[PDB]
Amino acid sequence: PDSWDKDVYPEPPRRTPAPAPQTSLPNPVTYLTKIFDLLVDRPVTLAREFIEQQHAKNRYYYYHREFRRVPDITECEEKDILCMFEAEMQWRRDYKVDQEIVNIIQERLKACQQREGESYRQNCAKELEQFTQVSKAFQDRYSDLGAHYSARKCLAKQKQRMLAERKAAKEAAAA
Amino acid sequence: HGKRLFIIKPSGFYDRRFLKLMRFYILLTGIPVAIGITLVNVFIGEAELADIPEGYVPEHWEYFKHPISR
Amino acid sequence: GSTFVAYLPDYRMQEWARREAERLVKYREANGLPLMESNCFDPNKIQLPEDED
Amino acid sequence: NVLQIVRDHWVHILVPVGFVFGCYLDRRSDEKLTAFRNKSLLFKRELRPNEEVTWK
Amino acid sequence: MLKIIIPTTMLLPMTWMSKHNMIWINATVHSLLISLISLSLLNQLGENSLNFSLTFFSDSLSAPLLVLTTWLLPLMLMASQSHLSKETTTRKKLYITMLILLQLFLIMTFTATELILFYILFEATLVPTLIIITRWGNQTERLNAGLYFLFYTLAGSLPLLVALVYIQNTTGSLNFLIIHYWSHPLSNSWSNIFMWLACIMAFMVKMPLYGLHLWLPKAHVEAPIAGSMVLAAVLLKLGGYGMMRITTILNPLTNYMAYPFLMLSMWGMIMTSSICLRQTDLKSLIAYSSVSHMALVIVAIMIQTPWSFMGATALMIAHGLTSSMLFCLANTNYERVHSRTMILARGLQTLLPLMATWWLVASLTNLALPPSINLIGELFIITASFSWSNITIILMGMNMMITALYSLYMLITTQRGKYTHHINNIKPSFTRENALMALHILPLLLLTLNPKMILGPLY
Amino acid sequence: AFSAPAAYLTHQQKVLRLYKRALRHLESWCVHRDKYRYFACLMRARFDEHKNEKDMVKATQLLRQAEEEFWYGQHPQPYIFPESPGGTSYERYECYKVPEWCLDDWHPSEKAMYPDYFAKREQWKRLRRESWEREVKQLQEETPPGGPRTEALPPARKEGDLPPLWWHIVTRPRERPM
Amino acid sequence: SDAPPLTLEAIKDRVLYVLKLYDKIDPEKLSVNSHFMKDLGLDSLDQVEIIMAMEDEFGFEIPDIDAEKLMCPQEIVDYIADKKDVYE
Ligand SMILES: CCCCCCCCCCCCCCCCC[C@@H](O)O[C@H](CO[C@H](O)CCCCCCCCCCCCCCC)COP(=O)(O)OCC[N+](C)(C)C
Ligand SMILES: CCCCCCCCCCCCCCCCC[C@@H](O)O[C@H](CO[C@H](O)CCCCCCCCCCCCCCC)COP(=O)(O)OCC[N+](C)(C)C
Ligand SMILES: CCCCCCCC/C=C\CCCCCCCC(=O)O[C@H](COC(=O)CCCCCCC/C=C/CCCCCCCC)COP(=O)(O)OCCN
Ligand SMILES: CCCCCCCCCCCC(=O)SCCNC(=O)CCNC(=O)[C@H](O)C(C)(C)COP(=O)(O)O
Repeated sequence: PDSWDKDVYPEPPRRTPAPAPQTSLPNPVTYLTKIFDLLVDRPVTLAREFIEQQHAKNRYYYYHREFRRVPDITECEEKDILCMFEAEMQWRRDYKVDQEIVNIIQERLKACQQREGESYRQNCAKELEQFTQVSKAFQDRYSDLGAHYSARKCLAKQKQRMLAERKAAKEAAAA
Repeated sequence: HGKRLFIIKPSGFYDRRFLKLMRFYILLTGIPVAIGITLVNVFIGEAELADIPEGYVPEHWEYFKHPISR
Repeated sequence: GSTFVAYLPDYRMQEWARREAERLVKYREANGLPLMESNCFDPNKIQLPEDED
Repeated sequence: NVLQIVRDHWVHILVPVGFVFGCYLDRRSDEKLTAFRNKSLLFKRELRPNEEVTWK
Repeated sequence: MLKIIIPTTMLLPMTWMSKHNMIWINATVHSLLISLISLSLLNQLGENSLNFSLTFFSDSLSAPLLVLTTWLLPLMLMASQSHLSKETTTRKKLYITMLILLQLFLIMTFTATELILFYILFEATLVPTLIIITRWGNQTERLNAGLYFLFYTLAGSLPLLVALVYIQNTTGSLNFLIIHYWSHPLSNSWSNIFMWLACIMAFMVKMPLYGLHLWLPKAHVEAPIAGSMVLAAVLLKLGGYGMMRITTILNPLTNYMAYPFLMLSMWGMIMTSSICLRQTDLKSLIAYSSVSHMALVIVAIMIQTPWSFMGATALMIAHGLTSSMLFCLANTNYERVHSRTMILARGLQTLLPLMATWWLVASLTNLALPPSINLIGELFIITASFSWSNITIILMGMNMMITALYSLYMLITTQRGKYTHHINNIKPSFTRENALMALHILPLLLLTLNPKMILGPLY
Repeated sequence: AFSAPAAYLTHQQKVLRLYKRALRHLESWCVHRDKYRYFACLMRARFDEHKNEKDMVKATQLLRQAEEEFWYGQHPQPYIFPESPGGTSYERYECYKVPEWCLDDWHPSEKAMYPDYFAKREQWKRLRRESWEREVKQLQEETPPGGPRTEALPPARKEGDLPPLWWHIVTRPRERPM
Repeated sequence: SDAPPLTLEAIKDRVLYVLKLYDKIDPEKLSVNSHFMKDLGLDSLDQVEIIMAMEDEFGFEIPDIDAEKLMCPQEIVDYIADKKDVYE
C-alpha cells in the first residue's frame, strides 16, 4: 500500500510456496475460502468502491507543518528569556521526534520477530543491532533528566559527558 | 397444576423506569450524532496529504485530516 | 462533550512527529548516517573550561 | 404569556450573558499582548497583500 | 479563562434572585452548562501551555482538575437536594452560595500564574468548607472536626507564605514560567533544608501525609454529603498539584530530603489499608482508603519521574471520582437508616438490586480493576517505584491485596447475607440517586477510552 | 428451633444427646446399612447396661469418659444433611426471602396486578391491627411481676383472641419462595 | 428440582409406614394419636431412634430440643408439615 513508505518500513519479498496436492481428496480449506470470498469479500469491495467514488466526488487537502530552525540553548545569554523560550520549544520538538524515531525502530524489531518465526534469533540480528545503537543514543541524550527536564539540564549532562571523555582520552594518550 | 403461588419481591418499577429514562435520553442525543458522523464519513471526509504550493501559506485548520477536527 | 473530546484536533502534534521521524530516518539510512546522534548539541559550539590540573 | 413569564424567567439569561462577557473580556485582554505579533523568529512571516495582522 | 470565571460568578445573583421553588433546577442546569464550557480547555499542546493572560494559564495538569471541579457541582447539588428539604429558602440559598464560592476559588486556584495568588486562593478555599462543615453538620463533633481541619492546614501553610516571600525577595519573581526557566540548584545547606521543609509541609499536610492525616477522618465523617464529596474529590488534590508545581525549585535537595516522607507514605498505605479492615463506619473506611491512595500519590510525586507524574495525575482524577461515588452511596444508605454503621443494615442487594450494582461497580473501580484509569495510575506509579528500587514491590503488592480485601469486605457486609428483620423503612431507590451514581460512574469508563486526557503534561 | 430453651440441660437430656451424636457418627463411619445396623445394636447394648444405676456421682462420672471417647473417635468429616447448619445447602435460598412489608411500597401499576391478593393482605392487616391491641393488654396482665422468667409465650384464652406476637411467625416468607 | 408437592396425607402415610416397620411396636395397637411412653410402652431411647428413622425417611433433620418433645405420630406429622410449609 502506498499509504506508507516501504523504505521506512522494509519488508522481505515474501516468497510463498505453491499448492502441491499429493492426494485426490478435496481439501476443505480451498472450498471454505472460496465461499468466504463470495459471501464476504465481494460486498465489502463493492461498498468500498462506492465510498471511494463518493470521496472522489469531494476532494480536499491537508498539509504537513514545517518548522524553521532557531538558535539553540548553547547560544543564549544567561538571563535572556526570549531566546531561552525559543530554544526550549525547539528542544522539546526534537525530543518528540527522537521518541518517534525510537518507536519506528521498535516497530521494525517487533515485525521482524513475528515474521521470521522460529529462526528469529538469527534472522533479526540487523534490527536488534540497529535498536541497540538507537537505544544507546537515546539513553545518552535523555536519561535521568527527571520530571522537570529542560534544554539546560540536557546541555549540562552533555557537558559533563564530554569532560569525562576528554579526561579519559588525555589520560589514555598520556599513559 | 393450579398451584401458582405469589412471589414476594421488591418493586421493580422505579429501577426499570430509571433505566428506560436514561436509555431514552442517551439514545435521543446519540442517534443523531451517529447518523451525522456516518454521513460525514461516507460523503465528505478523509482528506489526503499534500505538499504546500510555493508562495501559499495555509490557515491553521488546514493542517488536520478529519473534517470534524478541521 | 464526549464526541467533542473524541474529535479534538491534534494540537499535541503526534502525526507531525511521526512524519518528521519518518523523513529523518529515510534521509539518514540513505546517506549512511547512523540514525540518532549521541550528542544533542554539536560539540563545536560548546566551549569547555580548560582544567590544567 | 410574554411580560408575565419574563418576571419569573428573567434569571435564566444571566449565566449566558456572563459567558459572552467573559469571551469579550478574554479577547480584550488578548489585545494588550501584541508586542511580538509577527516578530517571533519561528513564525516570522511576510504579510499577505490584504493582511494587516497575522492573528487577532 | 474568564469565559469560565464570569458565569460562575453570575451563578450567585441567579441563585439569589431565583424563585423559592426553582433554585435547584436553575443551579443544576447552569452548572452543567458551565461544565460544558470547561471541556474546551482539555485540548492541550505538547508545547509550553495555554497562557491566556498575565494572571491565568491552563495546562494539561490543570485542565482535568478544572473539568472535574466544574463537573462536581451539579452532583453536589443533586446530593444536597434531599436532606435540605425542611430548610428555609434563605439558608438553602446560602448553602448554594457556599458551594459556588468554593468552585470559584478552586477554579482560580488551578490557573494561578503567580504563586502568591495561588496561596491566597488555596487558603480562600478554607472558609466555605469550614462554614459548610460546622453549620450544616448533623453531629456535635462537627465543631471539633472543623477546628482540626482549620488548624492543621493553617499550621502547615503559614511557613509557606514566609518561604514564598523570601523566594520572591531573592529570585525576584514568583511567576511560574520565570521560575521554571530561571531555576537554579539548591545547595545542601541548613537554610535550604528548612526552606525545602517550609515549601513542602503545607502541601504534605493536605494530601494528607501519614501521621498528619488525623483531621481527614473527622472532617469527612462530620461533613454533610456535599462537603464530603468536595473534600474527597478536589480539596485533597490541591496538595498534589502544589507539590508538582513547586518541586521544580527544590532540586537536587529533594533526592535525599524525600526519604522521611517516602518511608512514611510507603508504610502508611499499609497501615491505613489495614485500618480499613477493622472499621465500623462506612465514612471512616472510605476516608482511610482515600488516605492510602493519597499516600501512594505522595510516593509518586516524591519519586519525581515522568511515569510517576503521569500515574499521579491519573490516580488523582480516578480517586476523586471513585471516592465521590462511594460517599454518595454511603449517604444514600444513611438517609434511610440514620445510623452510619456497617453492621446494622445488611443484605441490601435483595431489597435494592440496582443500588447493589452501583455498589459493585464502585468497589471494583476502587479495587483498581483493569483497564480502569485507577489501575493505570496505580501501575505507572508501581513501575516508577520499582525503577526507583526493586524492594518497593513488596509494599505495593501488600497494599494492593489489602485494598482488594477491604473493598470486597465493605461490599459483602452491606449488600450480601440476610436482611435485618426490624428495619422496614427501606423505600425503593429514587431516580435522583440512580442518576447521581450513573453520572459518577459513566465518566470513568469513558475516560478509560482516552487515557491521554488525564496523563498530565509529561505525556 | 421453635421450642423455647430451658435454663439448663438435665442429665437425661445430655445422655440422649450423646446417644444421638454417637449413633450419627457411627453411621458416618459405617457406610453400609447392615454393618451400621449391627454396630448400632451393639452400641445400644453397650449404652443401656448402666440404665438402672441409681446414685448421681457415678452417673456423672459416666457420660464423661463417654464424651471423651466420642471426641477421640468423632469422624472428623461426619455426614450432614444438606439443609443442616453445616450442609452444602444450608442458606442457599436465603437470598430469595423478601419481607412482607415490601409489598407496601409497590407502585399502584404493580398493585393493579393481583387485586385479590392485596385485598386479602388488607384484611390480614386489619386483623393484625385489632389483635395487637388485644395482645398487648393480655400479655401485660399475664406476665409475672418483675419480668418474664422464660421466653415462652402463652396461647390465646378468649374467643376472638389471637396468640400474642403472632404476626412475624405466621408471615414467614417461605422455605423456598423461588 | 422436579419434587412433587407432598401433602399431609403423604406425610401421615409415610410416618405410619416407618412406624409399622418398627418391630418393637405392634402395627394394630398404634394409632395416629397413640402416645409413645404410655400407650405403646417404649423407652426414651426408642423415641430417639424413632426420631432418627423419621429423619432418614424425610431427608431433613430435627433439632434435639424440638425432637425430645415429639411424643405422638400426629404431632410429628404436624411438626413436619409446619417445617416444610404443607398446605393440605
Ligand atoms: C448497556 C448494554 C449494551 C448497550 C451498548 C452496546 C454498544 C457497545 C459500545 C460501548 C463501548 C464499546 C467500545 C467501543 C469503542 C469505540 C469508540 C472509540 O473508538 O472512541 C474513543 C473516543 O472516546 C473519547 O475520546 C473519550 C470520551 C471523552 C471523555 C470525557 C468525559 C465527558 C465529560 C464529563 C465530565 C468529566 C468528569 C471527569 C473529569 C476529567 C477512542 O477513539 P480514538 O481512537 O482515541 O480516536 C477517535 C477518532 N479520531 C481518530 C478521528 C480522532
Ligand atoms: C509527626 C508525624 C510526621 C510529621 C512529618 C515528619 C517529617 C519531618 C522530618 C524532617 C526531615 C529530616 C530533617 C533534616 C534532614 C537532613 C539530614 C541530617 O539530618 O542528617 C545528618 C545530620 O546530622 C545530625 O542529624 C544533625 C541534626 C541533629 C538535630 C536534629 C534533631 C533529631 C530528631 C528531631 C526530630 C523531630 C521532628 C518533629 C519536630 C516537632 C547528616 O549529617 P551532616 O553531614 O552533618 O548534615 C548534612 C546537612 N548539611 C550539609 C546541611 C550540613
Ligand atoms: C503540620 C505542621 C507542620 C508545620 C511546618 C513544619 C516545618 C516548618 C518549616 C520550618 C519553619 C521556618 C521556615 C523557613 C522560611 C523560609 C526562609 C528560608 O528558607 O531562609 C532561611 C531561613 O532559615 C531559618 O531561619 C529557619 C529557622 C527555623 C526557626 C523556626 C523553627 C520552627 C520549627 C522547626 C523544626 C520543625 C520543622 C519540621 C517540622 C516537622 C513536621 C511537624 C535562610 O535564612 P537567611 O538568614 O536569609 O540565609 C542564610 C544565609 N545568611
Ligand atoms: C462413633 C462414636 C464413639 C462412641 C462412644 C460413645 C460412648 C457412650 C457409652 C456411655 C453409656 C451411658 O449411657 S453412660 C451412664 C450414665 N448414667 C445413666 O444413664 C443413669 C440413668 N440413665 C438415664 O436416665 C437414661 O436417660 C436412660 C434411662 C437410658 C433413658 O431414659 P428415658 O426413659 O428418658 O428415655
